[PDB]
Amino acid sequence: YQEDNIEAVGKKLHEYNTQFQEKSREYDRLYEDYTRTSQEIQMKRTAIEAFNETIKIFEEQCQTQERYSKEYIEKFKREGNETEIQRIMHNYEKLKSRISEIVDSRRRLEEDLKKQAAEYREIDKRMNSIKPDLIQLRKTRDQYLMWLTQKGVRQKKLNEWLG
Amino acid sequence: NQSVVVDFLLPTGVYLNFPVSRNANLSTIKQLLWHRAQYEPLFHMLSGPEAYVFTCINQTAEQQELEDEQRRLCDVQPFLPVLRLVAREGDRVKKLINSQISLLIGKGLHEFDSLCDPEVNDFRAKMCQFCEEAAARRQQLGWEAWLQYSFPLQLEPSNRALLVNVKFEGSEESFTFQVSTKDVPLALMACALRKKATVRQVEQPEDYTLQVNGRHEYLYGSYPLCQFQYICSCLHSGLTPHLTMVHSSSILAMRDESSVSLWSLEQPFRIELIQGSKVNADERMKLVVQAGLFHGNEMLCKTVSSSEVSVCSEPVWKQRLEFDINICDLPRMARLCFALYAVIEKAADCPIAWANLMLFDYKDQLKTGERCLYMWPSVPDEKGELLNPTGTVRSNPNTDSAAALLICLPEVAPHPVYYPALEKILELGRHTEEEQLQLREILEGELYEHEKDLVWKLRHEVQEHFPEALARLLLVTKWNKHEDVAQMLYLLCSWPELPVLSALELLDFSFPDCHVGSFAIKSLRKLTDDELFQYLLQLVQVLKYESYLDCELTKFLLDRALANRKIGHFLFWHLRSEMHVPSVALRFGLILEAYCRGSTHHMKVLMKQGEALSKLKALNDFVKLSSQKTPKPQTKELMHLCMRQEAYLEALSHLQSPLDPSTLLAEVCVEQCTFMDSKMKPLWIMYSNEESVGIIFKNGDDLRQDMLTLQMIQLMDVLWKQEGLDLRMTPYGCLPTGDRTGLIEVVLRSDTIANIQLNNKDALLNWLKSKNPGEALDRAIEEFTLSCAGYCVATYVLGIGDRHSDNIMIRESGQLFHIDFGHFLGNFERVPFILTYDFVHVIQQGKTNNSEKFERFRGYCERAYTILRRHGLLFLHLFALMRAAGLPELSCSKDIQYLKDSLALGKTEEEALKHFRVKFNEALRESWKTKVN
Ligand SMILES: Cc1ncc(-c2ccn3ncc(-c4ccc5c(c4)[C@](C)(Cc4ccccc4)C(=O)N5)c3n2)cn1
Repeated sequence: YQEDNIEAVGKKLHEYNTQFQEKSREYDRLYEDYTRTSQEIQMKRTAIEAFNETIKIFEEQCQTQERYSKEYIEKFKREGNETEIQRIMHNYEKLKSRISEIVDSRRRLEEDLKKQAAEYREIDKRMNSIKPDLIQLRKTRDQYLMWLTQKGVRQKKLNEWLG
Repeated sequence: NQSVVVDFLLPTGVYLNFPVSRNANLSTIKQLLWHRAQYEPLFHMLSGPEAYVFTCINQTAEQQELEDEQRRLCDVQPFLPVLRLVAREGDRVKKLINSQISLLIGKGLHEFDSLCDPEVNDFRAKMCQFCEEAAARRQQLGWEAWLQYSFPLQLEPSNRALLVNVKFEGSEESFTFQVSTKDVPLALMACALRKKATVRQVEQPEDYTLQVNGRHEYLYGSYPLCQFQYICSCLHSGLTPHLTMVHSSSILAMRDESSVSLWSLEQPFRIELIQGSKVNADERMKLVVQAGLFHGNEMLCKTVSSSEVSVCSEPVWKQRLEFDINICDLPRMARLCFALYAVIEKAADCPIAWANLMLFDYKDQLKTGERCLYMWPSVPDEKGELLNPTGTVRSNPNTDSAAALLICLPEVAPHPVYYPALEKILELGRHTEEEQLQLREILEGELYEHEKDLVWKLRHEVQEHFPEALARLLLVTKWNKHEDVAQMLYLLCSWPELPVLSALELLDFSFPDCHVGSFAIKSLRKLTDDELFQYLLQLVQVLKYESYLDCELTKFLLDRALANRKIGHFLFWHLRSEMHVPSVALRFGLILEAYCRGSTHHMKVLMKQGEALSKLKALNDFVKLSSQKTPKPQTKELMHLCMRQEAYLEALSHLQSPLDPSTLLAEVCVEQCTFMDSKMKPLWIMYSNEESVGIIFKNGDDLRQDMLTLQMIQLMDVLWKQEGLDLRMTPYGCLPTGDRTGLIEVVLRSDTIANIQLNNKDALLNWLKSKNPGEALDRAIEEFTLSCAGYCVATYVLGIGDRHSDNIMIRESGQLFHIDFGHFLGNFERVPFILTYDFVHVIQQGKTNNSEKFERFRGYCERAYTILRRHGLLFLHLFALMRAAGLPELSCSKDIQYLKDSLALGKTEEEALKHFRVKFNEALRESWKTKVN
């Protein structure tokens, strides 16, 4: 139209509160990893931008080297100073191989960001699997507490069970 | 090791690679480069070293032209050690400031461009323009006006003799002479000037200003001398004021160091839920999307739900979700809110993530077309609501990895449709004693449904007779009806100006409408700089409830930051300390950029602070790492060796304190520096300048809670002092500066109760006697009594438990104060009022029964409590706004309810005071019983 003894319900209130506190501490730990990883992924993403901008500067240097050197390569060829041409070109070769080192460093970081992106997703997945238990344990704890309050159980007795 | 291999790109295209010291400055590196470059091809075509500037990529991924060549390479912190020589010429002022802003705000300005967001671009263009104009206008002002901007008066909340030591600038010769306590500063200046004349003899008194020795604090204006905090502090302590006469020129030297209405569209509002992306859910479960339309915290109509599709990474829906409201009835701040749920198949639902969307844009256009809403993950909290309407309308900036919902807003008309302009709103908006008696009692507790319909009918009566009840009338207004919205806004436009107290309530998330916030700010423009500063923390937090970037509150805060440098200082740090929080990084970064452009002088001060703070972080990280390995004396010595490195010592020395920019942190007393034994190993950093000051750097805890508590205690102190009650409080500085990072002011000449008691004993009372021998003991006891009452009432009202010998301190003056406010509002049940037996004993002068003294102490407690009750609504409104902060212990109406009960606001004053008396007496009874155990 509109189910147990008090000591038995209180024991179960104590158990469910203890299970809720543990599940909360598990969630809080995961949320901390979630927070830490989100910050770290952001830092790596700005680091990749920094690599990009570094590589860009080096490619401007290559452009500059090629336009600027031409006249002096031609001038030293007329004057027979082919050793000075060889110095300019060997110096430019050193520039090029330094660009390959930096590109390789950018690649290592892109692969690290890839791994940590998957970690972020796995952390979020674990959080989302914990939430049902966490929420269900909170609601169950509150129902036992209300049942006992209805039954007229004093606050001091409720406090012993709640931790 | 010391050296580092640096790549050098010459403008001829030539490339050099060689080691330089990490400590070497760029000017020295440029010399080493020039000496090596002469043995490389194409040297002869280079101009001289001074024709070029180094460029690098810095930590924020931006190119930076390194104009200051006295900077060490380790300070410049280039992403990779790559320095490129480029031509100096161009707009080097704008280049330099742009680069400094990026480093200072902790976010590269390029990240704002990369968004390709017109709202962002319009904000920066408009706000940076306004801030620069104020800065230029400020520069054209006289030396007095600039002094008022940069060093505003530090006055007590507010006749005997007083001798002051006056000195002149660039002269060790000083003058001691008598001055009346009620003299104006100008009279003191005219006196010292005559004694300077009486030696060549002439200058005028108006051309001078007075400075507190070793501080950027200045005594000027029409106020009497005792009203200045420095003088008031000097008068009470008994020390003689030490002032310096400074000339006008010396202050100028510092300065120059179309045819379719919205109301015609009667079709229902609807959306197309297309697809979700990068979902991380339980594969056995199914996915659901709850959608709902909101205005503030009120639902405009029923929540419509999607169909159930299987859990995968990339779920597809393609459903026309239709809502029970017409397009014509959507209010200006109508808010589409989503929540993604993983649900068990029908044969505890998981809230996965949520996202909100303004239906109208920043230019008032009703949005059409596709949107990609990058979601925020749902946190399971106590009040598990279906949706999160209070949450931010900004997108999750982790677009790489965060879950997304793709939606489509359909085309409502052939041409774009705007929310009607104010003129059309006011055009549509125009047009008994029993029900007048019913209104009276209703307004003298949120209203029930039957009461709402009466207040709405008598809304014209509410404007005329109960103007203070605007907040109540706005909540009863039906924001899902444009006729009612039009009528409410018609009244709002003619509504009389409300007091500051009422305006603070209207800044809360319940009142999202732009006209309401605008009316609120209008009422807050009355605020003095001193009062504003008391509410600054709260006004910053309510920016998190704003929908658009360009808003009245942002404009107001920048206005005040540009007119007062102290306000700008603390506005900067309140915004800066939250730049790590992705929901506010964009909004706060944009305000910081605009602020910086209007504040080039303070930029330089803030830069020095940021670098100090960055060194302290690394110094503290070393100490955490060392403390777990070795014993403390060795770690302390290793701390000092790390500190005495040139780059560390220079970065840590000669800065204005973040806690108080008028205080100069001059020379680091490295031997006096140490760290504390708590979990995070907070650093204790001592400085010396000209009459010792200390700061605690703490990294690992969020100090915002502590700052809030200390600000409330400071507000209490002001409110008490305003009624002539000085309870001798020590509301010491606490400032969050970064991610779980902040500074705490050291109170010197103080110890913990535990240390004093450690050495039924008279240990506390003997310590006072040893520090205040003979005639000074009575003063000291009175200082203890006054401060004990203030902190007894403060801790009770705020619900601060865990108060013990380790976190209560005493100054040698006698003043008692509390430290470490990690818990409040009854967190660790109601925290009872608490009297300590050992403190009663000091209040009774070491006697068993001293009723005269004890009754005076009781009186102070009772008067303190009574004054706070009179300003109870101020505390409630301020705390209500602080719910935006997201502090775990200030999240809900229960937390606010704690303050209502402790201040007994539901009771009459007589009733409140009688209950407080019973609580007091019961605390005295308890005081006896606690120490016997
Ligand atoms: C969260 C939070 N909030 C506020 C404060 C806080 C704020 C201001 N002040 N002003 C003095 C102290 C202070 C605290 C503890 C102790 C001391 C002083 C001495 C007497 C001196 C000492 C200092 C360092 C290492 C060793 C000894 C001691 O022995 N213990 C202090 N604390 C701290 N933490």
